[PDB]
Amino acid sequence: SMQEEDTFRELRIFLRNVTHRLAIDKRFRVFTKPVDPDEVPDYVTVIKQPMDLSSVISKIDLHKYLTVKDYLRDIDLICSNALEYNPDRDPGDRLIRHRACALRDTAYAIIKEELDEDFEQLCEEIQESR
Ligand SMILES: COC(=O)c1cc(N)cc(-c2c(C)noc2C)c1
Ligand SMILES: [Cl-]
Repeated sequence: SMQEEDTFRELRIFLRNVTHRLAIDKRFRVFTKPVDPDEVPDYVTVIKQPMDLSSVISKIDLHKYLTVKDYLRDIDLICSNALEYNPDRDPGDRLIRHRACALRDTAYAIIKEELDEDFEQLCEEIQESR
């Protein structure tokens, strides 16, 4: 219905705002664009599903997220990819892992504070009905 399309449009608006707030945070700069193959050529061979915040914005706009849970799966993938690819003890790896965990935790905390659980539930029920 038009009511349902309005619900998904509101979801997109909400997700874009959250993603923008993550993307402008200087700690998360490394997650704002895909990893550069020129710089890291083995990335695309090791990490099977690359994800970054620009790709997340693209996916919102393509209506790929019908629930906050679908969205958080991609935030989680940004984080898990960084933990997997940078697992070492050295400071460079430890810094990126800390930032990756912060990205994930920040996204979850924004959603916890600002998403009404009944709004998420409605999205889930519309999605499940399709
Ligand atoms: C576009 O992404 C970057 O600018 C960038 C920069 C650094 N220093 C590391 C990484 C990176 C990520 C994210 N995951 O593994 C590496 C290496 C990406
Ligand atoms: Cl830095």
